[PDB]
Amino acid sequence: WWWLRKIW
Repeated sequence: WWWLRKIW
């Protein structure tokens, strides 16, 4: 994804 790594 993108929000996953950003949130993580």
